[PDB]
Amino acid sequence: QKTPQIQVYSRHPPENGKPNILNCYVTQFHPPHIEIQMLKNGKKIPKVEMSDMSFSKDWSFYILAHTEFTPTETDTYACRVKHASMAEPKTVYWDR
Amino acid sequence: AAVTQSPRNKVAVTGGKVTLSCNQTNNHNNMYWYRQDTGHGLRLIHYSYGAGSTEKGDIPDGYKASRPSQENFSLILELATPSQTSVYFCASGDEGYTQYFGPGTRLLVLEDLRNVTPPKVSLFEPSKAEISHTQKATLVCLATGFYPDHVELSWWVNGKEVHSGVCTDPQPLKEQPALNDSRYSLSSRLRVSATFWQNPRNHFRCQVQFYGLSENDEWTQDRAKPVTQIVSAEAWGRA
Amino acid sequence: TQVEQSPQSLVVRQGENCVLQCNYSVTPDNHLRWFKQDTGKGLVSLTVLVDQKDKTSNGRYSATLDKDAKHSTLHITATLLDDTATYICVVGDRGSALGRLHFGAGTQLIVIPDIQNPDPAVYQLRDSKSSDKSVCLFTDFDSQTNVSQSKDSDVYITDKCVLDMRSMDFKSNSAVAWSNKDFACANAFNNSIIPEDTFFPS
Amino acid sequence: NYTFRCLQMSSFANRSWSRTDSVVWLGDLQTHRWSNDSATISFTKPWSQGKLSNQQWEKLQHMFQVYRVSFTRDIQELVKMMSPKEDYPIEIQLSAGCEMYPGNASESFLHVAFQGKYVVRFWGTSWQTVPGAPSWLDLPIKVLNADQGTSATVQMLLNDTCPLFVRGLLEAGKSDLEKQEKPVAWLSSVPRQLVCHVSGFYPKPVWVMWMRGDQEQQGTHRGDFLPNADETWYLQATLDVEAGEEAGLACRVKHSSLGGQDIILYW
Ligand SMILES: CCCCCCCCCCCCCC[C@@H](O)[C@@H](O)[C@H](/C=C/[C@H]1O[C@H](CO)[C@H](O)[C@H](O)[C@H]1O)NC(=O)CCCCCCCc1ccccc1
Ligand SMILES: *[C@@H]1O[C@H](CO)[C@@H](O[C@@H]2O[C@H](CO)[C@@H](O)[C@H](O)[C@H]2NC(C)=O)[C@H](O)[C@H]1NC(C)=O
Ligand SMILES: *[C@@H]1O[C@H](CO)[C@@H](O[C@@H]2O[C@H](CO)[C@@H](O)[C@H](O)[C@H]2NC(C)=O)[C@H](O)[C@H]1NC(C)=O
Ligand SMILES: *[C@@H]1O[C@H](CO)[C@@H](O)[C@H](O)[C@H]1NC(C)=O
Repeated sequence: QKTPQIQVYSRHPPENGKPNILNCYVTQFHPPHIEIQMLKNGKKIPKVEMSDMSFSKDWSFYILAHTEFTPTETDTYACRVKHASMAEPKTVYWDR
Repeated sequence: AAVTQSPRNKVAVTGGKVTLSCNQTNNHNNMYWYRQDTGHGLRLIHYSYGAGSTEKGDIPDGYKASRPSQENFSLILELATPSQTSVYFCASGDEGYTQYFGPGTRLLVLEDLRNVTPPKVSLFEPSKAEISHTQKATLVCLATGFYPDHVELSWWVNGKEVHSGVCTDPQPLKEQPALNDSRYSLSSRLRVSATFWQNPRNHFRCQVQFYGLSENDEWTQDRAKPVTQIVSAEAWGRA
Repeated sequence: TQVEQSPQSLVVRQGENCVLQCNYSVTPDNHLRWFKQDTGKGLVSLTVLVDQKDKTSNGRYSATLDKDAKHSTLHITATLLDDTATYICVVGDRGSALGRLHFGAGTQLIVIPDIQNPDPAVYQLRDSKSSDKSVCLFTDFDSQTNVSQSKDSDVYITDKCVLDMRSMDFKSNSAVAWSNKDFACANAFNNSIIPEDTFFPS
Repeated sequence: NYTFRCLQMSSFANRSWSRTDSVVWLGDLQTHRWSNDSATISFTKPWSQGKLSNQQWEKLQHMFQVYRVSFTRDIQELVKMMSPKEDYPIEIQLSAGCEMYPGNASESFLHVAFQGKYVVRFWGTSWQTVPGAPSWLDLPIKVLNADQGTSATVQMLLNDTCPLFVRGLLEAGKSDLEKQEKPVAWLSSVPRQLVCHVSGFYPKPVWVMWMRGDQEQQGTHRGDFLPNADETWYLQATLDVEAGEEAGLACRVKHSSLGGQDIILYW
């Protein structure tokens, strides 16, 4: 069992109050069954887009989850991932 | 690439326990059990990819299978039912597609074994009329009063079985069609040249193999136990 | 039942040809095989076709396969009496042991034997161990002759049966009649439309 | 020098439950998707059908459609054929394609992975195991190699069909493959490691370095190339620095989309 690496980041430069795209990008996991949520203030954003699963030359699975967001100094944005290779769900918060 | 089955023919009773066995000395990894029924092709019951493995086929219900070793594959009916009356084929094969089929086993499951009866065999000698008229001699055999209809009839001339100039009825007829469990009769013919029959050194014999009860079946009734046996009649050629 | 054979059964005269059909839907269809099965006996392979448009021949047997049409035919040239058998169509869905076989329920063939010099007669034959008991034997007749069961339930009559004296190239039909209960050979086969020239001796 | 990839992933949970999904890449741009739910393969570009006709393509798809179903039962059988030696859940991946060279030269591949590790390849005219593979796999390999139909078909796709199709795919999608996208850069720092965020650039060859005027900073630490939904590339470069030296240092970016005009942003 390979254990997942999460990387959150944005499409454009982050300017408070301006619409943008947030990127959750999970990699280096096995087996390919995974649950992925993107969170605004620890609450699950509804219509999150997921790319098709695929894998690298070393056989490791990777998947991109993304959503539209409007960053503010107040709000927090995160990515929770449940996977067989972890007893506890892993959460990674966006950092500018 | 040989495949053998035992027994070749078996009578059993509802609720009884039957074991059909298949032997292959081809060192084939793979073996398969099928059943043939009219208005149907062969259907797969169980198969096996090697020793100590069995796999459910298409119609596995009521059968259980066992692969003790590479050479032997077994089909086991634990609580036999009339519906399991059929002919059973076993086959084997390697990594290729070809499967090699055994010769078949007929199974009959009866409600009760109380009606099982071995035949009486009789050999009727040729007609001197026929001999003059045709220069040929037809011997006739006649097996009678047997139940069920699981018999094999053969002709033996001088200790060696013959086939040429022989023909046996395809099905055996019911003696009392009126009755529900009628006993059966079956007839056969062997035809030789008159000179051949006229030779007093020629020993003719009509053999009927009867399949009935095992040694392990119970028998309460008074008349002799109808075990699997051979019953025959014989005659010597005369000039 | 993804394997369908036709005709269900058919009857031919010795020396004629026949064609048998197999149509199937099995997917995929790696190869198709024809089996001959004698009554009571087991399964003898006759041929196996493998290509997209295939032709094989084995003696008087020949076959074609066309995978687009998913259809096969078996041709028997110059049928002999021994050809009397069921013919079974089998389609395998892989080219390895990973495949499953798909069985048609077969086509029943009966070849009718060519009787050269008919010579119908009814003979009487006596029990070897117990000479009182005996049987009446209608024999050596041609195929245009049918044999009916018995009028009386205490009299027994078997169906026509053909024997081949192989090494002499000689074939003959025959039926057997017996009773215990007022039964003689000239009165034995009344219920059957027997030729007017049937020999009755003594 | 482009590499074309078809990627398959099948999971067998237990003796009766399973699924199979696939995806296709030319270099770093996705050309096809085939979901388990979907009965047909899908194009993810307008030019995915390369120079193939409609009839040509529909033939090719049908072959695969059959393959998927066959492949499922086969794996399942091959388990029975091992057990108790083998056991669920089972994970299988295949990576296959052809890599293009100058002229007409190409080299195809078919690589299989069992339970996360590479074990079987197709090479020459038959399946073989690679070094490190568990021995029991010889029996399956033997069965797979028993099937001459399959072998034929696979040699054909790998030798002929793949290259021919890619040569055609390369023409019909040249606009998108040679498309130039300009990087957007911004800076920040975390408690001090300074970050040069670069995002939106295509193709992937890029040169990102920290500069003190002309002194090429060697403490620059380049990250991994991460993707953006619109199929552009994101990367970042971190520099470990002492407090105070923020003013002056600048990020320099070399990319083909710029054409001499290098991005240069000062703190
Ligand atoms: C325990 C786990 C074992 C691990 C080893 C697994 C390594 C290889 C696993 C997949 C390799 C392909 C298997 C092909 C096999 O299923 C064949 O059974 C199948 C069907 C064959 C029949 O019917 C055919 C129909 O035409 C034909 O008549 C054959 O003669 C017959 O045997 N083969 C096919 O359907 C051919 C398809 C070609 C395979 C291409 C797959 C490559 C690929 C696919 C998707 C993504 C990436 C690569
Ligand atoms: C992946 O694909 C196959 C077929 O698309 C699914 O299995 C089939 O399920 C349908 C509907 O449930 C049944 O009609 C068939 O019997 C199944 N096909 C076969 C060949 O058995 C399979 O369930 C899909 N995966 C998931 C997770 O649903
Ligand atoms: C497909 O390409 C392969 C890949 O090399 C060819 O493999 C050779 O096959 C020949 C003849 O069949 C053998 O003599 C060699 O052993 C093989 N070479 C290698 C390196 O494996 C293959 O023949 C090609 N086949 C077709 C049908 O195009
Ligand atoms: C197979 O796995 C699935 C999901 O992983 C489960 O829902 C199903 O019950 C399993 N089947 C059996 C027979 O255990």
